[PDB]
Amino acid sequence: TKCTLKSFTVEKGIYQTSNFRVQPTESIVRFPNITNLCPFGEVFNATRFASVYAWNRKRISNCVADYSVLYNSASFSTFKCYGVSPTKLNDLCFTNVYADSFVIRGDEVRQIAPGQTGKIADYNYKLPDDFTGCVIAWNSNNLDSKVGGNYNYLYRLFRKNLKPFERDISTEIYQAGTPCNGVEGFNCYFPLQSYGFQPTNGVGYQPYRVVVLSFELLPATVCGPKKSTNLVKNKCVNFNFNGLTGTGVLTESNKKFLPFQQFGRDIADTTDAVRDPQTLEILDITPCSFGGVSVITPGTNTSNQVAVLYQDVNCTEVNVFQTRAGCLIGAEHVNNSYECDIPIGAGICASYSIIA
Amino acid sequence: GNYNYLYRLFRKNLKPFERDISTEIYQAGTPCNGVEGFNCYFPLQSYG
Amino acid sequence: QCVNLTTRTQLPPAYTNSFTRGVYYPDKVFRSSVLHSTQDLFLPFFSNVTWFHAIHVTKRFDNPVLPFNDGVYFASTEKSNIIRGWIFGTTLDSKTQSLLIVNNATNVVIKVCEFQFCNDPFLGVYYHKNNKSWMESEFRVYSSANNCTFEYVSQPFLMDLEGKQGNFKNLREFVFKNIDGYFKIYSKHTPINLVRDLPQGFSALEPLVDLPIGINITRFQTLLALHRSGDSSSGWTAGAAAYYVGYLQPRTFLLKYNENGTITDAVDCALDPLSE
Ligand SMILES: *[C@@H]1O[C@H](CO)[C@@H](O[C@@H]2O[C@H](CO)[C@@H](O)[C@H](O)[C@H]2NC(C)=O)[C@H](O)[C@H]1NC(C)=O
Ligand SMILES: *[C@@H]1O[C@H](CO)[C@@H](O[C@@H]2O[C@H](CO)[C@@H](O)[C@H](O)[C@H]2NC(C)=O)[C@H](O)[C@H]1NC(C)=O
Ligand SMILES: *[C@@H]1O[C@H](CO)[C@@H](O)[C@H](O)[C@H]1NC(C)=O
Ligand SMILES: *[C@@H]1O[C@H](CO)[C@@H](O)[C@H](O)[C@H]1NC(C)=O
Ligand SMILES: *[C@@H]1O[C@H](CO)[C@@H](O)[C@H](O)[C@H]1NC(C)=O
Ligand SMILES: *[C@@H]1O[C@H](CO)[C@@H](O)[C@H](O)[C@H]1NC(C)=O
Ligand SMILES: *[C@@H]1O[C@H](CO)[C@@H](O)[C@H](O)[C@H]1NC(C)=O
Ligand SMILES: *[C@@H]1O[C@H](CO)[C@@H](O)[C@H](O)[C@H]1NC(C)=O
Ligand SMILES: *[C@@H]1O[C@H](CO)[C@@H](O)[C@H](O)[C@H]1NC(C)=O
Ligand SMILES: *[C@@H]1O[C@H](CO)[C@@H](O)[C@H](O)[C@H]1NC(C)=O
Ligand SMILES: *[C@@H]1O[C@H](CO)[C@@H](O)[C@H](O)[C@H]1NC(C)=O
Ligand SMILES: *[C@@H]1O[C@H](CO)[C@@H](O)[C@H](O)[C@H]1NC(C)=O
Repeated sequence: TKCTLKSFTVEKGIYQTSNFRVQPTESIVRFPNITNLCPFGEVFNATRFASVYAWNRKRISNCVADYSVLYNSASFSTFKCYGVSPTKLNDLCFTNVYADSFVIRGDEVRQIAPGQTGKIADYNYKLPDDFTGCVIAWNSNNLDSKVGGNYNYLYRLFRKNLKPFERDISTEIYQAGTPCNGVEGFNCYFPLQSYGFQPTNGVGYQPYRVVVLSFELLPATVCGPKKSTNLVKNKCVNFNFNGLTGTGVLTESNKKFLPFQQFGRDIADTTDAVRDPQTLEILDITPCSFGGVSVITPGTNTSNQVAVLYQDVNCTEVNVFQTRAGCLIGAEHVNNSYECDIPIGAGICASYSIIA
Repeated sequence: GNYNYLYRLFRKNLKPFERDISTEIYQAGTPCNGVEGFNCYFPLQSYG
Repeated sequence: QCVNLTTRTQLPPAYTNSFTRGVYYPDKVFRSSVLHSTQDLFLPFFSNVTWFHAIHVTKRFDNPVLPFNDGVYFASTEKSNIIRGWIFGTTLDSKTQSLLIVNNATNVVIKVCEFQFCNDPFLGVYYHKNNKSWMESEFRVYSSANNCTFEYVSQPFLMDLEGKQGNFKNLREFVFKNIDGYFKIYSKHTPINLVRDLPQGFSALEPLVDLPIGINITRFQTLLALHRSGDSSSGWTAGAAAYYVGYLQPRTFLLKYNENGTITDAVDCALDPLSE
């Protein structure tokens, strides 16, 4: 109170100096159940994949996509791209996901990248300069490689440039300049080529299953996992309910919310009750105890004794005397009645030890 | 290509006017225990 | 394949007076025993709404062109659930994505998808005479689709499909809005005991669904069902039904919420000086 009054001498009276408030602890976030999982399981690990020039297109929307499980599996050899990071991606939501899956060779992994040129990057599949998303490649020796020779995979090798994200199912014969009239012979070779993967082939020629995931933005449909936490009551808590952030203590609520209503607002447009999505439970939010602090002194010229009054605070959780004006500490309550000297309030006064 | 200039790429905040001369490996997730491989990459990259 | 239906007499469109209907919850906020003023797209009180009939008595098969300005209030007065579905779009000729909602005999289908929509799409229920069983038999809406983005099919169920005789006993109210790329469909059901009118009183239209579609909608149409037991375009019966279509405008409404939390009554801020 000396600092508050900007003086070293304090006259007898009551002064409001500070404001006691309960700090919030155990911040909690609650989100609805993660029960919308579109089948990501077999889009990456299926029975068989198509050729690189006949890559399949997979459309993903309205899903709850979690990429932490893909990253921490550690069973996938290739994981590297720019624009996005392995962490913090779960907190980013995108409108749509495009998936392109195929099988390439060991040396083909280097060619498939934005800004990189090559025969595959020019005749089979190319990426835009502003590409969003990236590619994941994993070894498939135990599945794609077959003893005796596998020729089910075919890639374009002769072509006259390709637009980004372009599919060319047609494999019309290529002319190098006397026209062959669509007949195999001179100046007209086979435009495609097989792979012929063998078990004896090393890391440079072993098969690799490749999936490219791209995100486009311009309403968002597929978001992150949105993990939740535990629920605790009877404490001043920072709560995050469905993105709504607030501070307060939860308690049992007798209000009956309608099925389509999540949170409730009373008069003056402030949150009063909220229904958590996990267990359809309605809880009343009330602010945790706070209030001003009043310093009662008989004057520095008289004595240095001090009484502390917490205004409208049930200070059972922090010479304690509780009245409807709050709670006073440091003064002995007496059953007598004298003329008021320091007006505390609500019919309660203090005077000089300090008595109330 | 000139590769004598380096910049930090991966790191865990940084205060204003703070110097970080240490280039210890950065773990983004089974820990590699300071060994180059999965779940960790070198934090320095060259402009070239 | 679809064939245009003939034998439909031309009669001028009918307009009917809507009395304190078309009121819905502005948001998902619970309020108890309080007066709240909110500005939103609403249907004005005591307005004029376009009324379409369906009765054998011609046969009064009403599937005309209807624009979609800012939102649609659709009331269906029925005794046998003749109305089937709704279609939303801009071009309606496979060059732009569209939206389709159909409640057939077993499921409920919502497709955000491109269709080669016919000029006269409809449903058809065949009423067998050898045995008593009303079942859907014909569905002439779309031809084919190459691209398609959103599909939703509800759990299978059973429906009556029989045409009862008497006065109307069911009223299905819907509100369709499209704002910020979100399509909101609000629905309510009400029993009635009238022959032809729009019921008075107050009814709060609770929310039903919120699709994140984000497509432009400036044109919508309805889909009914016809009974069968003539030619392909002459031997059909519409069945007794009616539906009212109204347009929503940005208005300020004052709503009273009771202790139950539901909407009790509402007044406008631009209808008459007393309400303002
Ligand atoms: C129903 O009538 C409409 C218009 O009267 C028919 O639409 C015509 O379709 C043909 C071929 O599909 C086009 O060449 C015409 O230009 C269309 N008419 C107009 C005005 O655009 C429609 O084919 C009819 N449905 C039938 C016969 O099943
Ligand atoms: C009502 O519509 C639904 C949705 O199309 C129909 O359910 C499909 O029926 C076809 C044909 O039997 C099946 O191939 C699909 O697998 C069904 N989809 C499901 C079950 O999600 C249903 O058959 C229609 N009902 C009637 C009476 O035509
Ligand atoms: C295949 O990929 C899916 C991705 O959803 C993953 O869950 C699964 O564990 C993988 N299986 C193998 C054998 O790698
Ligand atoms: C959410 O999941 C929990 C755990 O299974 C379950 O107890 C609860 O009923 C679920 N709530 C909803 C709304 O699905
Ligand atoms: C209070 O002030 C008076 C004069 O202002 C002085 O004589 C007296 O000593 C002071 N009290 C104390 C305890 O110092
Ligand atoms: C709040 O104050 C009242 C005084 O009437 C007291 O009985 C009660 O125990 C206090 N609350 C708590 C949690 O201590
Ligand atoms: C309480 O007040 C009564 C009546 O004034 C008095 O007789 C009693 O001694 C008082 N007790 C205490 C502990 O002050
Ligand atoms: C009917 O609707 C029209 C608009 O189409 C409106 O001008 C008119 O006031 C309404 N009422 C009557 C009685 O015509
Ligand atoms: C009985 O009614 C069904 C309609 O649900 C119809 O398909 C069937 O043909 C009828 N039985 C005979 C013998 O016609
Ligand atoms: C389908 O989407 C592709 C992708 O852009 C587009 O080129 C095509 O015009 C769309 N419509 C049809 C009928 O393929
Ligand atoms: C809707 O119309 C606006 C007009 O500015 C256009 O920019 C937008 O691409 C359209 N959206 C669709 C899905 O057609
Ligand atoms: C809620 O509605 C019921 C009737 O369903 C009524 O009895 C009750 O008084 C209303 N108000 C409440 C429960 O606060």
